[PDB]
Amino acid sequence: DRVAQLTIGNSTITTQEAANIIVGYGEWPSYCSDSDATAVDKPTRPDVSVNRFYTLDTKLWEKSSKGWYWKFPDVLTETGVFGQNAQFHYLYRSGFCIHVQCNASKFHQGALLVAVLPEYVIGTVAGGTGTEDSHPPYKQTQPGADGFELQHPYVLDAGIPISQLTVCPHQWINLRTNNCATIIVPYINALPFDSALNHCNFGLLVVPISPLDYDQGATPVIPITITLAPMCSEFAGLRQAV
Amino acid sequence: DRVAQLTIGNSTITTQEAANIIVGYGEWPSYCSDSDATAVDKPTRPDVSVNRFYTLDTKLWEKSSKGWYWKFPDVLTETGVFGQNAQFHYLYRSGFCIHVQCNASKFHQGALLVAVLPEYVIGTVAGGTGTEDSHPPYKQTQPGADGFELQHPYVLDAGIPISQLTVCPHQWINLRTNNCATIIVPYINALPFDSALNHCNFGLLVVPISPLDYDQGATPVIPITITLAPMCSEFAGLRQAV
Amino acid sequence: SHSTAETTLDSFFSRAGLVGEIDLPLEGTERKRARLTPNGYANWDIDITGYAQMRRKVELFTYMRFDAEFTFVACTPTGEVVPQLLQYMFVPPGAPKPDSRESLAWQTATNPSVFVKLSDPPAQVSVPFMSPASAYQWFYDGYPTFGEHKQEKDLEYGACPNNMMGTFSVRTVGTSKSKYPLVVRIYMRMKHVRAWIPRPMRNQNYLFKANPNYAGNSIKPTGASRTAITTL
Amino acid sequence: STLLGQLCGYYTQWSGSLEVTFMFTGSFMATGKMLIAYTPPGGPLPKDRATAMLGTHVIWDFGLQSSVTLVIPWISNTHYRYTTGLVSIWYQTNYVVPIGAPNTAYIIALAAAQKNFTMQLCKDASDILQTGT
Repeated sequence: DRVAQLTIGNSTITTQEAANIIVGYGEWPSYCSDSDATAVDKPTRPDVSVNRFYTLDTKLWEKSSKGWYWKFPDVLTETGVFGQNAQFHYLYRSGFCIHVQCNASKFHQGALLVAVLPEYVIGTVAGGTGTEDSHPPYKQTQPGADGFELQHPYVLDAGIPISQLTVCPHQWINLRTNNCATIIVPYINALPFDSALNHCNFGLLVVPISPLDYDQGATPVIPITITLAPMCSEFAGLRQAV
Repeated sequence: DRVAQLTIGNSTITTQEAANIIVGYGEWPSYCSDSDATAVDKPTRPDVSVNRFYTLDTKLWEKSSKGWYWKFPDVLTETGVFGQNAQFHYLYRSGFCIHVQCNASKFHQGALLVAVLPEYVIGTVAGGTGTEDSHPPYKQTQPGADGFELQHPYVLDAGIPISQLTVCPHQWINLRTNNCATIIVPYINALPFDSALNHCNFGLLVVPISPLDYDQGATPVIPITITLAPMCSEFAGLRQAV
Repeated sequence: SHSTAETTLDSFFSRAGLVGEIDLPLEGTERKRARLTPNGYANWDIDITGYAQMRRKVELFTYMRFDAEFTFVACTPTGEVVPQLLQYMFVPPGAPKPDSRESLAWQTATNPSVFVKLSDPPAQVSVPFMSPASAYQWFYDGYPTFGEHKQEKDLEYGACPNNMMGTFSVRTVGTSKSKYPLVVRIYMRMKHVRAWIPRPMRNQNYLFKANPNYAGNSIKPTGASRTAITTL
Repeated sequence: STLLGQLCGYYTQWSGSLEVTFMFTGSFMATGKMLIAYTPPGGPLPKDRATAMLGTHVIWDFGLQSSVTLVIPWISNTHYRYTTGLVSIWYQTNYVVPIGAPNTAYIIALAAAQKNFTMQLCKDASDILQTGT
């Protein structure tokens, strides 16, 4: 009966679920009272047009799914008006409301770990048994709004144990208990501003830890819908032509 | 989300269900301010050590199950510290919180009558057509913690009609409506104290009155879990050797 | 509606029922003699189930407490009254009963005795609540002897002796046998009734006095219908 | 596998209480009871469910999703440079499902230390780091 609307795009949502909303590192996104000069040409703080409800193409969860990840702000870097701002500016800064939702029956099974890992550097295989340093292409490091699938979920495709991914801001999606998860992300960098197209401040991981299951006859693929909204987006830079 | 903890042992429980708690004969278990001499060596009132959450082995309810019964305090007579106290004492007195619970789906079917009958004397067959007084063995009169199955539920194995068993403290477990039942039993005897191993103050009956049913493919056996906790247990006697 | 007094425990239980009937004939060409097995004197244990419907009635409850009024109607088997002096002796639970007409039990003062004639109206006495326990008990789920558990080589299960009420010893006064064939009928009335734990009413025929045993031919209270859908 | 375990690897002594949360990821229609038991050091693994019940235990029903967090009272390294606790999981009841629900479901275990937990003697142990070429 509840319809949450912010902007031009509207979304129907159940919240706040099993564990309420997760605010990353106990810190809400803020504008920047501090940075940096501060000069006359200083940040351009838009909303609510740019800072709206963006809903990515739905992903299909399968018995054999290994997991997906998205890079921020790379996902929206080509999407609508935010994509426009991020491209034709020099400096960028923002927070994010990330909302992940499943649609499944009470006869479906499984558990997703939804997490946010700042500076998510990818490492690919150097040969199954060997040492060849090849580094991931753009299609894998910055997979755009369509995201990318994990090759080795156990090591998060970076030699790092997924069993400890919960040190990062996270929320569980257990189809038995809840169908949705919400994570709030503040701007995290060693600089107040950075490049939107060259630096991905964090990655969003969605990994099945307990595999999807069902008896045969039920819908064999479960949709994972992702809605995300930038919160205190700030664009310095100025003019640009790509 | 509710976990009831009492002792060293913890139990997860839905309560209170359809018809509240049945306090047998409208009377809570009480200590013994009144009997006997009273002498200095008289009662030893332990708590909460002995008086804890004891959970018996689960029974499997089947389409063809006739029913089960347990004798008190014979059930706990060899179980843990209560068993120890009951055996190496001369006089005994106690009350009980009896909790019976089912785990079943919304596609399962059936109704259990859970009742408490003081001085539940068993009668066995004297031959299908004939007059031979054989009296039930210990395995049948005092069946221990594993309980015993009824041979002729209609007459409660004692020539007495189950259709009238509701004169005793009772609660229905109708899988459609409720999955659990709780009955509170005060100490009931013509004496304030008696032998724990030699006299069974009451029996606990659990009988399917409406048979278990399901379409084929669903779990064919429904678990009946029994948790019982002595409440105002009192042990006179003193020392003894088995 | 006005009064509900006929459904009180006293209305339900209290009236004098024919409990037992002691038979004392002369000597001769007869059999048996007897009865109740008197070489010349009968010992009658107090059994409230002497009256037939009484067992099922009281077994509606688990515990009971009451007084008892006993009345003794004596005559010849034709119902004639004759000039004979009788002795009714009450033998309290703990006490030894007579084993002959010449037993010292008959003159033991702590056995209250009644000396009445047949011409006299029937004798009448009250027996108090005799149990060492707080109440009588028609059901005892256990073994009274507090012995050695695992050794029940005696099918004793279900009996409780705390219910012993005493014994009545019937006798004609004298050293010589009576000139008349006699019958003594004992009537009992429960007086100050209290009952405690209600239970289902006996559903099957009784087989034995001391236990709820039933036969394998289990039968229903009544099943007159040919189907649930008809009524004739 | 836990961060806690990996952080202990950089130290010599530790002491405190532990929490282990068990999360049931089965179908919504699935139901049943598990018996989770903790056995203190020195004690042997309980021979059966019945004797496990006689000790510290939680009976976990699936009317409660994951809200079973077992608390381990105390851990210590007074010696290390049957002498550990023991946490057992038993079927109280069988696993029950209707038609159409998967007959197998998985449990995820999460663990951490409480705020009374402390570590003492710093000590570097390792796996590797790349050689010079």
